[PDB]
Amino acid sequence: GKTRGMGAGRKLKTHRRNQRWADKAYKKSHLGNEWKKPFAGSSHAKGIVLEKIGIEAKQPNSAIRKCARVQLVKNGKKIAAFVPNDGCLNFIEENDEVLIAGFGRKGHAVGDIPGVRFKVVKVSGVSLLALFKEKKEK
Amino acid sequence: GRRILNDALRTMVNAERRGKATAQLQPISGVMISFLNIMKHRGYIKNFEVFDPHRVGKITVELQGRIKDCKALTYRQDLRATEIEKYRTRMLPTRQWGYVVVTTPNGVLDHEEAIRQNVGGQVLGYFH
Amino acid sequence: GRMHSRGKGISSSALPYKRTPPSWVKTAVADVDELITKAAKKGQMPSQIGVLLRDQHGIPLVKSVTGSKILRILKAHGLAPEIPEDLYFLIKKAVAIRKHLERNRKDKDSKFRLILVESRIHRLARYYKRTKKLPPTWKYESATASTLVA
RNA sequence: AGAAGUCCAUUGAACCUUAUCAUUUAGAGGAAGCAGAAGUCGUAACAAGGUUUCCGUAGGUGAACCUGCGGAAGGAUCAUUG
RNA sequence: UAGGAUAGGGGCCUACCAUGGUGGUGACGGGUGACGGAGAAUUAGGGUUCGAUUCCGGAGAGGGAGCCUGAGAAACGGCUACCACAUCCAAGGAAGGCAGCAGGCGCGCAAAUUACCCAAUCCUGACACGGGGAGGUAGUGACAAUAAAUAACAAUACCGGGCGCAUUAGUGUCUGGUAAUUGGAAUGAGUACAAUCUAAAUCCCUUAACGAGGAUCCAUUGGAGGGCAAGUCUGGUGCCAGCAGCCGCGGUAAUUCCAGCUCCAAUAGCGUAUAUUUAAGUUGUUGCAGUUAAAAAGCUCGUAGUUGGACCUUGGGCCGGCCGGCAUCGCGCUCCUAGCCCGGCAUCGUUACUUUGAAGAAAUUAGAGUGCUCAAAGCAAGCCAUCGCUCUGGAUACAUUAGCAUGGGAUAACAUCAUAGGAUUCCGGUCCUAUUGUGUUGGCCUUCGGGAUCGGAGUAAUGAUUAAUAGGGACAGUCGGGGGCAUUCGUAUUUCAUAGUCAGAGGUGAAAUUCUUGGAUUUAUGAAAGACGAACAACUGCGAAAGCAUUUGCCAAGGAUGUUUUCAUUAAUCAAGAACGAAAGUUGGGGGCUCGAAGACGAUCAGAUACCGUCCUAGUCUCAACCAUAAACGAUGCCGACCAGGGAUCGGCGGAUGUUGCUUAUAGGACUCCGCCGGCACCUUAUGAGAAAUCAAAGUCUUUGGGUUCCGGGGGGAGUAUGGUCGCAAGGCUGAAACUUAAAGGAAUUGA
Ligand SMILES: [Mg+2]
Ligand SMILES: [Mg+2]
Ligand SMILES: [Mg+2]
Ligand SMILES: [Mg+2]
Ligand SMILES: [Mg+2]
Ligand SMILES: [Mg+2]
Ligand SMILES: [Mg+2]
Ligand SMILES: [Mg+2]
Ligand SMILES: [Mg+2]
Ligand SMILES: [Mg+2]
Ligand SMILES: [Mg+2]
Ligand SMILES: [Mg+2]
Ligand SMILES: [Mg+2]
Ligand SMILES: [Mg+2]
Ligand SMILES: [Mg+2]
Ligand SMILES: [Mg+2]
Ligand SMILES: [Mg+2]
Ligand SMILES: [Mg+2]
Ligand SMILES: [Mg+2]
Ligand SMILES: [Mg+2]
Ligand SMILES: [Mg+2]
Ligand SMILES: [Mg+2]
Ligand SMILES: [Mg+2]
Ligand SMILES: [Mg+2]
Ligand SMILES: [Mg+2]
Ligand SMILES: [Mg+2]
Ligand SMILES: [Mg+2]
Ligand SMILES: [Mg+2]
Ligand SMILES: [Mg+2]
Ligand SMILES: [Mg+2]
Ligand SMILES: [Mg+2]
Ligand SMILES: [Mg+2]
Ligand SMILES: [Mg+2]
Ligand SMILES: [Mg+2]
Ligand SMILES: [Mg+2]
Ligand SMILES: [Mg+2]
Ligand SMILES: [Mg+2]
Ligand SMILES: [Mg+2]
Ligand SMILES: [Mg+2]
Ligand SMILES: [Mg+2]
Ligand SMILES: [Mg+2]
Ligand SMILES: [Mg+2]
Ligand SMILES: [Mg+2]
Ligand SMILES: [Mg+2]
Repeated sequence: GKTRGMGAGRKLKTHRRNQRWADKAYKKSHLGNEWKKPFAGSSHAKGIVLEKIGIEAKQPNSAIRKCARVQLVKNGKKIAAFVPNDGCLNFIEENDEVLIAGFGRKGHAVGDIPGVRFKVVKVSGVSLLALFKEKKEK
Repeated sequence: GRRILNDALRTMVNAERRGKATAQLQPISGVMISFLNIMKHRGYIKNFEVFDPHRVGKITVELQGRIKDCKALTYRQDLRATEIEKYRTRMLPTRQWGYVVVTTPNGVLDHEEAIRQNVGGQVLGYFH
Repeated sequence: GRMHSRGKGISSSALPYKRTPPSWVKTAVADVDELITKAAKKGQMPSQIGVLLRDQHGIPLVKSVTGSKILRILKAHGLAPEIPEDLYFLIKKAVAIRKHLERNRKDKDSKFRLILVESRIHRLARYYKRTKKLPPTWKYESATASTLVA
């Protein structure tokens, strides 16, 4: 059972200190490996498109998910970013600047796309939203 | 392995919950008697007797059938006249009835007499 | 329960309500004092002395007859042992066990029991140093322990 | 009164040699784990799963696995006075 | 210790000397994408996270270092030197420091004008006057925050429901409306004379004149399967393209994609990414769990740590209207306060706790007052005859911990009356200081005061709580397959011997390998060897667990019972540390019956590196030394209390008449009945608990708090990598991360 002594404050406080490391969220935020990730603790990052690849969807689905492999400017890492909309892959060209964000779920893959946790949100300084909705052109 | 005023109060809850009319507390002390006086003066038990064969002691209590739960706060916290309110919200069923027992340099007494006499102390238990 | 087992027996003595000596006990405090000192000088510790006075001379308890515990009687007359009684007997048992152990080195049950008895000796010696019934320098040698007793 | 220069001290940047730490970076070769997909070989487990299953240890084999020793029931027996 | 230096204390530094100082209450080291605080976000309460930034404190001016001037600097809008970088050159030389304001490059997801002014607030100089990129003003500015447009009203109308006839109608009620229907009234968005604003301008507030028919003065962002509010509408596409936080949608009839219409939510705003709080009682002090879902160490000992039984008056009264002031059987006062002989006095145990007070920066928070037109704000303002000015305000509170002071003395700590070295109304003695009798100064000392030593008469109620259904120790008769050493025995198995017999024996579902007329298997007597200890033998015993079963002897140990013996709190649980720890395994001797990993064969089979059969090596046994693990299981740590009924059973004890193939009679042993302690368990039952299975402890839990140790936080990766440590080795202990994944899992139900 729990220690209950009046003079037990050290035991309780040190015990909580030790046991908090068993919690995945605490350990994820207090261990430092987020600075080793592609974005290095950033919401967005700019990159240069290296190639367009295209990835299959997992078993219950069947489709080709069209993604662009990007190189991050700040650190030179290489990632794959989904291009969200119908026909927006044709806006992407080779060696153009692109603004990438997370997919949601904070670094964990979304939906049926295997091993992709990044999404393309801007190309050539112009939104994919404005290009898909014809508000602006590049 | 003993720290009395827990065995006494828990023996009383068990006996009252079975509907017994007499309960017997083997090890007694002045603290237990002082607590039982508050119980009686607020009306939750009938009269009780000390049986001294010689030793620590022994008492028998007469149960009136109106007590619902009486327990101890072991790890007796330090309790000033301003945080009485928050203990009684954490520990009593309502603002209308129930008592927290505090030991104070002015004796053992319930929290309401403590408010009137403006003294804090250390919490011993509660009953309601 | 027991300090060094799982036994939970409650067998022990129960003194009566009545503090005063019984009606039929006619012996005077000085004669009982004399019996206690006589048995003590013969080498009997307070437990054996109490057993004697219970059994032969019809003394239920000395503290009821004379008003003073038998150890206090032995102390006032300068006859209490130097090593308290329970520690004396623990030391003697530890010596007996160790003597048995050098003759049976693969008897691991007695090795376990020797550890238990030395543990009890150390705990009682801690008590005795704390309460000034032993020198604050008394310490227990496995080697030179038979010289002290028997 | 007194400048240049100079002598010994003192604070001491900076550079060098070895050692050492700490952090990032290459590698012949090896060996893992994962995910995926209509490949191959068997049938290990779930029924007494067709040799009850499993735990520790030790050896052996394409693979699952097999065997010896001791243990458990989470067993397929809460049961012999019949 | 003595110096030197400094404005000054100080190993600050020098000489000499001593050997210390910090550390499981975490030193030293490492990380910090770490300046500290006031504070910020979220907050039922408790908490969690943040704090570069305008206030306070510190630090730096490319990196170090050294300085001059000066009251003040180790200054950088000062100097000197070096390192890094870099500029002008007439090639000898010269000058550098934007983490000031604006601006530029670079870095980036990420941040404004190379503007005006000292007019406000203040600083500064010789100074009322100069100066101020401090500071203000304007500009850019959907960072956040406040208020608040995009329409109101009328009758018409195809109509649409209640309410008037409610019959049978029909329309008329608040108008609910597709109505680009008809009709005027209203207004500020915009524009702009003017005044006002301002340092000069500008914006706002006033304002002349303009300025509204609904196509415009035109509202967006996200959605419409579920969660979650809103379409089983219409085209397209056909597991494609695509959507989808999650579950999922899409494979020719898509409520989910691409679009239209329509509807939904918020609305001048809304979506997305990342971080963080809430949800999260999924970090649990309040407040979670650990039989089976993740999770009690194999077991016991043990130091620190945490926890700790009962006991020593404020009890019996007066007193005035919750408390003062007394009195009972209240250890004293010279000195401070000191009533008209009189309360309420100070040092001859400390703390925690609690009460009250002081001293605590502002801003922020809470909060009193006040109509900036409301609000976010701000600290103002309100009245006068809104006439030679009146009344003013600019509160108050919170502030954990530490420090200061005050009352209380229950609760709990730590220190402590058995060596009386105790207190004590009094007596002088070893000895010194010296006052008012020295109007002066003092100066050894007579009654006198004080330490303090001090031999004794003094008085007194003369001074040690009890003996825990806490613990230890002693004693008594016992009990046990508890341990160790020696010793006794048993049949069986294998081998051999001796004798008899002749064809098979073995093994299997069936066979084969194997043995066999040098007689196998069988029978009989005996010997040797090594292992094992059947039956009795159990919902039985003993042990800390692992474990322990032939006899007898010896050695020490142990629980329970009994007790009018003893000590007196000595105790519970436990980091460090330590003993023991099945089997297998390792090294070396001994042994070597049986069985038997490996191996060799025989079968079976599609194969059979297996199951089955035969022969067997290590091993199994023993000694010395290692190893330290098991489903080491009751998958349930230990100590304590309470809580239900019953019958058995083992140990001990007590009480019963009634019988023994017992016993000079009895007692006792065997049996029967009753009771009390202590064990191993079992049966029935909820008034209980639980997800249930189940459990009389897994109960006494949202009505949550007896004490303590270990340990869990979705599934994997993984008991893996790495470092340390132990081991001869096998391995043991300690023990991650990347990555991956939407379930894995427990109990029970219905089916198959
Ligand atoms: Mg989590
Ligand atoms: Mg007990
Ligand atoms: Mg113990
Ligand atoms: Mg297959
Ligand atoms: Mg197949
Ligand atoms: Mg198998
Ligand atoms: Mg199978
Ligand atoms: Mg099988
Ligand atoms: Mg099975
Ligand atoms: Mg094999
Ligand atoms: Mg000095
Ligand atoms: Mg920093
Ligand atoms: Mg920074
Ligand atoms: Mg500052
Ligand atoms: Mg400076
Ligand atoms: Mg710079
Ligand atoms: Mg400088
Ligand atoms: Mg500058
Ligand atoms: Mg600048
Ligand atoms: Mg829309
Ligand atoms: Mg949509
Ligand atoms: Mg929805
Ligand atoms: Mg709905
Ligand atoms: Mg989304
Ligand atoms: Mg799914
Ligand atoms: Mg949807
Ligand atoms: Mg749609
Ligand atoms: Mg949980
Ligand atoms: Mg399991
Ligand atoms: Mg489990
Ligand atoms: Mg301890
Ligand atoms: Mg006792
Ligand atoms: Mg023959
Ligand atoms: Mg038996
Ligand atoms: Mg036998
Ligand atoms: Mg084989
Ligand atoms: Mg284990
Ligand atoms: Mg376990
Ligand atoms: Mg266990
Ligand atoms: Mg019996
Ligand atoms: Mg019993
Ligand atoms: Mg979790
Ligand atoms: Mg986990
Ligand atoms: Mg199941």
